[PDB]
Amino acid sequence: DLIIKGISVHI
Amino acid sequence: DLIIKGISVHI
Amino acid sequence: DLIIKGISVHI
Amino acid sequence: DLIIKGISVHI
Amino acid sequence: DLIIKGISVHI
Amino acid sequence: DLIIKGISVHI
Amino acid sequence: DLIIKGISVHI
Amino acid sequence: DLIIKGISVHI
Amino acid sequence: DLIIKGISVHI
Amino acid sequence: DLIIKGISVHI
Repeated sequence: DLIIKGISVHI
Repeated sequence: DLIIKGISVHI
Repeated sequence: DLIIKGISVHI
Repeated sequence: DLIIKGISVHI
Repeated sequence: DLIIKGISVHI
Repeated sequence: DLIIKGISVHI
Repeated sequence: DLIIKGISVHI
Repeated sequence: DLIIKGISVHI
Repeated sequence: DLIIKGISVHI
Repeated sequence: DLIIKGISVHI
């Protein structure tokens, strides 16, 4: 099972 | 099972 | 099962 | 099982 | 089982 | 489940 | 589960 | 589970 | 579980 | 479990 989770945040 | 989750946020 | 979820937000 | 989790945040 | 977790934060 | 919440306020 | 919450305030 | 919370405030 | 919390405040 | 908490304050 491939599970990927990615996030990028600029303030 | 492929599960991908991705998010990009600029403020 | 392929499950993809993607979001991009600019404010 | 591949599980990846990645995050990048700039303030 | 591959489990990766990575984070980068700049303030 | 992707849940995003973002707000920007200038006074 | 991805949960993101972000806020920017200028007075 | 990815949970991110970020805030920037200028007065 | 990735949990990130970040804050920047200028007065 | 990755838990990060960061804060920067200028007065």
